[PDB]
Amino acid sequence: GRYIGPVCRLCRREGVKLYLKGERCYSPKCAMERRPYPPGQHGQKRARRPSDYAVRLREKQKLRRIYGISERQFRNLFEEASKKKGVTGSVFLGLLESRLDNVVYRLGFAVSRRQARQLVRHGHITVNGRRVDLPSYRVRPGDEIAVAEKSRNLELIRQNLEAMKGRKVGPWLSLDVEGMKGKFLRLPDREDLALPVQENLVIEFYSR
Amino acid sequence: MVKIRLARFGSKHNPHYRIVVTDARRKRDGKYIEKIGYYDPRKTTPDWLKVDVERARYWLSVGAQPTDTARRLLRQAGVFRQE
Amino acid sequence: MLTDPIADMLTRIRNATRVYKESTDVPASRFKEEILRILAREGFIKGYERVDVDGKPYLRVYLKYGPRRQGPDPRPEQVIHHIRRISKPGRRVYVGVKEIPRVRRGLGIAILSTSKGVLTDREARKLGVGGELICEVW
Amino acid sequence: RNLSALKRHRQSLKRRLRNKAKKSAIKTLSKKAVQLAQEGKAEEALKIMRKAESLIDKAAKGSTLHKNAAARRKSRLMRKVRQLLEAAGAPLIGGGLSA
Amino acid sequence: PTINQLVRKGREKVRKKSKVPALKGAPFRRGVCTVVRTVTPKKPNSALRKVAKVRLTSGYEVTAYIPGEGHNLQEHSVVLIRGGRVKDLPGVRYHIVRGVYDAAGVKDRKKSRSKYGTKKPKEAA
Amino acid sequence: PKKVLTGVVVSDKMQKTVTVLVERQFPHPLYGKVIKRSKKYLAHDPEEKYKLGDVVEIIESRPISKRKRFRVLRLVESGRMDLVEKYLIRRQNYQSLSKRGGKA
RNA sequence: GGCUAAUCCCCCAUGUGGACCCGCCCCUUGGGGUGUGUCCAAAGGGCUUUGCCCGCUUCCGGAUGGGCCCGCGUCCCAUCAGCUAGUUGGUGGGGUAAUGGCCCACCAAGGCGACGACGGGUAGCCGGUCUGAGAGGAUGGCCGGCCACAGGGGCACUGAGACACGGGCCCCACUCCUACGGGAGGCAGCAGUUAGGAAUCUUCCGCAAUGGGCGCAAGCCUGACGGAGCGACGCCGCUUGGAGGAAGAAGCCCUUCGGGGUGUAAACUCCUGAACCCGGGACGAAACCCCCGACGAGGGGACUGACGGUACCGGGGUAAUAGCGCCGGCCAACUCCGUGCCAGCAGCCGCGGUAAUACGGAGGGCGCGAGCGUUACCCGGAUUCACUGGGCGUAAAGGGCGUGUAGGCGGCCUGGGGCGUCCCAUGUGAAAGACCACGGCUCAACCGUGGGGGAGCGUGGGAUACGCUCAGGCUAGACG
Ligand SMILES: [Mg+2]
Ligand SMILES: [Mg+2]
Ligand SMILES: [Mg+2]
Ligand SMILES: [Mg+2]
Ligand SMILES: [Mg+2]
Ligand SMILES: [Mg+2]
Ligand SMILES: [Mg+2]
Ligand SMILES: [Mg+2]
Ligand SMILES: [Mg+2]
Ligand SMILES: [Mg+2]
Ligand SMILES: [Mg+2]
Ligand SMILES: [Mg+2]
Ligand SMILES: [Mg+2]
Ligand SMILES: [Mg+2]
Ligand SMILES: [Mg+2]
Ligand SMILES: [Mg+2]
Ligand SMILES: [Mg+2]
Ligand SMILES: [Mg+2]
Ligand SMILES: [Mg+2]
Ligand SMILES: [Mg+2]
Ligand SMILES: [Mg+2]
Ligand SMILES: [Mg+2]
Ligand SMILES: [Mg+2]
Ligand SMILES: [Mg+2]
Ligand SMILES: [Mg+2]
Ligand SMILES: [Mg+2]
Ligand SMILES: [Mg+2]
Ligand SMILES: [Mg+2]
Ligand SMILES: [Mg+2]
Ligand SMILES: [Mg+2]
Ligand SMILES: [Mg+2]
Ligand SMILES: [Mg+2]
Ligand SMILES: [Mg+2]
Ligand SMILES: [Mg+2]
Ligand SMILES: [Mg+2]
Ligand SMILES: [Mg+2]
Ligand SMILES: [Mg+2]
Ligand SMILES: [Mg+2]
Ligand SMILES: [Mg+2]
Ligand SMILES: [Mg+2]
Ligand SMILES: [Mg+2]
Ligand SMILES: [Mg+2]
Ligand SMILES: [Mg+2]
Ligand SMILES: [Mg+2]
Ligand SMILES: [Mg+2]
Ligand SMILES: [Zn+2]
Repeated sequence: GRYIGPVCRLCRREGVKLYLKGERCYSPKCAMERRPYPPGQHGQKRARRPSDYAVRLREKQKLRRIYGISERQFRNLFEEASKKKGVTGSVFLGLLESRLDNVVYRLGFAVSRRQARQLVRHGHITVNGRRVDLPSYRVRPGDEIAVAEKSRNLELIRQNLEAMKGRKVGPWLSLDVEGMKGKFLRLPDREDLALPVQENLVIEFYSR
Repeated sequence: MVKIRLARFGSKHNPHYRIVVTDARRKRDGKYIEKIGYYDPRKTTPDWLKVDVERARYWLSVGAQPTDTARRLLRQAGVFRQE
Repeated sequence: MLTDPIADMLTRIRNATRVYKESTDVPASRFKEEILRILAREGFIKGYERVDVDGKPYLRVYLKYGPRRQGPDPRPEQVIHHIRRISKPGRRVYVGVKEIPRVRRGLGIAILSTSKGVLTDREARKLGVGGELICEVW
Repeated sequence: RNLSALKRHRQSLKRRLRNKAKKSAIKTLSKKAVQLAQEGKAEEALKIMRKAESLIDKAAKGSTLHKNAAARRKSRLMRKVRQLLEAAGAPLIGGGLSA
Repeated sequence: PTINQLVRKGREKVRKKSKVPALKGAPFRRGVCTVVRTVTPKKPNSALRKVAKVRLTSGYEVTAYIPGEGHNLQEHSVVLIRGGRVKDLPGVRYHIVRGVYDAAGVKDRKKSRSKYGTKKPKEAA
Repeated sequence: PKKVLTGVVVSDKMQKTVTVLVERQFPHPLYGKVIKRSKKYLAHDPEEKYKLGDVVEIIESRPISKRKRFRVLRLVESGRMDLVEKYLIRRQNYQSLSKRGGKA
């Protein structure tokens, strides 16, 4: 199963600030705010010039840990993106961004991607009516992604979609805070996303 | 004796047959002579039975001999309706 | 004797241009003259002309180069950077219109010999024909 | 044990003894006819030839010879007899042969 | 070669030679210890490597290394061979597998135990 | 289509049969260079109508004998041992490169 | 030894027709027609019984399946170079459904080979599969097609078809029965046992569905099949939680004793709620059959599920498995202690003889995760057998030199052919798999439908620059 384990440490190792949590990774806490250096005993000693490998390695690690997906799945997706027409880099990002868990996270139904995963898993999320509980489900353009009628009363879902009143949403999405509905308009492009990722490096990492 | 019958092509618990013309002696899933239709027993989709009666009418005209089920489907497809 | 006259001519040209000759003779042959016409048209040579030497027919091939350069070795850039025989005796090479290679992404050319006559990969691709892949120039 | 389609072997033996006999008659008479044509004996040779033809066509009636086999027999028989008779310098005295 | 020669004689395909005749192109092979010696390294090394003569089911009597800090192999031990040279001891081309048959797994091993076949310590207890 | 072949009669040493040496060219599957290659067919000659040196056409036929599956269809050009010559010499070299040796 | 039925077998007749000999015609290997001669048919059963069903006979045609023949393709060794006497061809005959030395008698003296005969080794072949940028290399397991086999060897019988896995005969080996005379067996069918091995499952359920054999039908048979069982063996999907939570607990580790790390990690609060309980409960199954109608078309009716009470749906509901490899360079991940060329590590270089990021442990860390790592084998990196794509003065590699056979290669101009080569159209290239799209299972794996491409080969038509070939001419090569 997916990672599990201290998260605001991957942030530290990856250097960049990954938002593997909600509210907190905004508070003046998310370690990168306190000790923005890798975990462990030698976290503070000088860093040696990374090898081309290290570079490509880390970049992938980063992009991947953001969507908290395994290496297996992450890899398969990549190979698919690689096989389709059109710039692999963008395409790959598009597919990762089409995961149900991600879209639920994108619509604000969940505070973090992890939380989004659990929402989907416990059938609190619905896709065009029928409920889906596969965090890996691929949302296509046109799909309406709502909260479970039954679940619409869950304190958490209330609290969340409440804070959503006001907040905007990705130009490839549309949220109806009203009926707790959301709609997948189109595949986000690389320009739409603002990930601290150098997709060129990830593509290269798999070249080797 | 050449026949018009059903060949298993679905998958475990997901049967899908190909209405087919083949010599009676072939395996049921072996080399047939010609496919002339298909059939989804569970109607998982609107189009769960196509038949191409033109061809059926031909094989029948040459001694093809339908299975009792193959015929049921061929019939349903209007293969025998003379009107 | 000359085992392969076409290869011969391509080499005379290759050798002459490496020392920057202006002209250069190659024993006359219709086929040779055919190839040469493409070389000219394609702007690889200034042109050529039938000439007589020792009473025998040759082909003055007027070579051409780029302009003088800077720093050390101000030697001109070549117009004919590369010129190599492909189809050769004891090892012939034929391609179908759909197997005609694209030399240096089109910056270069190839010279087939089809039953529609000697053509460049493009001329050939156009008339939709293949043939003996004579040489590659670029 | 005992697979009752032991009946099959039972039957086979009887069928064998049945064909076995018909084919002997055929051979015998054929020779007989041939031998006579050889002798030059016109009438009798031909006469016998007819029985031969008959038994042959009859063997092909059931599954002891059938079609071609029988056809092959008849041709080779009428073949030899004709030739042997002509060679013997004998005039075909009625019966058989579309002379 | 000229193209004509290539047509007459052609190229010769490279043949691969095994470095582990454990016959049946097998992954492992069992046998019985015959001698359970001690062997000294070569060139620049010094130590008393633990080796063992093994009579294989494959009909081969070969020498195998016994990895680990200590073992329990006697004259008729019986064990599984897995192949793996031992740079320092020419002639030694297979390792004995600890944790299989009469070859006890290393005692006290706490790290790379998958190898050395020592079960996980019951700290979880 | 019953296969039709063209070769040279390199042998009329038999009764109603002639050996026709059919030749064929083609690119080498890997080296590409065109390579010649040949074969001898024993064509049927009922009328002993063909002589050593003829360039005949062979036609695929119903078996005539073991080894005979072609019939001489028609003569293409009479006499020309220049071809037969080759064949025979190639043969002559054989009895040589065995225990001792051949010629030049 | 005796009796007896039939759709069992035989005789006569009828000859639509068909077979054979001979003749003639058209066709062209034995195709089709035609004349005389001869020759050859059949069986009955059921009834809603003067009609309808099931079946029978001869013949032509179709459809399906198949035999045989041919071109091209199909591994290693030339430390295998000569092989052959039914051997090569012929004439007549035998045999077969049929060609054929397939077999036989006579005749001729041929046939094959370095384009590798003969011999040895290895091996079922293919669609495909794995790898690779490709060319290529490796492979033929699941599934589909073909071949071959059924303890080993040989043989035929019966049949439309067999030289017949669960038919027959003989010989051989082994096993079992025997009163010793003589008998009985063959799991390379399903499951299972045992032996060998590093290693490969249930003596399961059902005939409901699909398919098959027999039957007018009802129906019977079906270890084929549809299912279930066992094994992380593979692939796909999923869980071991989610949010908050200290400039930061304890324990453990490091320290320049100031402090640093494990770590928001935990504790802890709130939230959801796999498991598990309760309720409902399936698609797969509509035909055969019956009735109306003509036993047709069509319309109506009835019977039937192993999987399964499973999937799925609804209610309730517990914070609820984590491991394995690695951290000297290649290569992502470093410190303390122990040890002292020891014990050990090791894919390669190499590391260990008192300051070891390389040995063992610990703390920390990197990688992947119900997996992780090892061993084995294939392709890759390897342009390291080089066609794409290599080389040989000194690195491995020019033959000691020549003469010359086969073979490979071939100057300039014209013409014919159009074999190579190029072009167009057409046939073939099954299905599966591969590529794309849409679709079914909550996704995916898996599967349905559709689309696209496809080397090679067959046929028809066309082009002629180059290679070829034939014919003619030339003098620059060559020779005199
Ligand atoms: Mg792409
Ligand atoms: Mg080339
Ligand atoms: Mg019976
Ligand atoms: Mg040392
Ligand atoms: Mg280790
Ligand atoms: Mg009696
Ligand atoms: Mg009867
Ligand atoms: Mg009549
Ligand atoms: Mg009669
Ligand atoms: Mg023979
Ligand atoms: Mg040859
Ligand atoms: Mg074998
Ligand atoms: Mg490569
Ligand atoms: Mg190639
Ligand atoms: Mg039969
Ligand atoms: Mg039969
Ligand atoms: Mg039978
Ligand atoms: Mg029969
Ligand atoms: Mg039978
Ligand atoms: Mg039969
Ligand atoms: Mg029968
Ligand atoms: Mg039968
Ligand atoms: Mg028979
Ligand atoms: Mg019969
Ligand atoms: Mg049988
Ligand atoms: Mg059996
Ligand atoms: Mg059944
Ligand atoms: Mg049935
Ligand atoms: Mg938490
Ligand atoms: Mg490193
Ligand atoms: Mg010690
Ligand atoms: Mg130390
Ligand atoms: Mg190490
Ligand atoms: Mg260590
Ligand atoms: Mg998984
Ligand atoms: Mg290679
Ligand atoms: Mg090369
Ligand atoms: Mg080299
Ligand atoms: Mg040297
Ligand atoms: Mg020399
Ligand atoms: Mg020569
Ligand atoms: Mg020439
Ligand atoms: Mg041509
Ligand atoms: Mg084609
Ligand atoms: Mg879908
Ligand atoms: Zn964070």
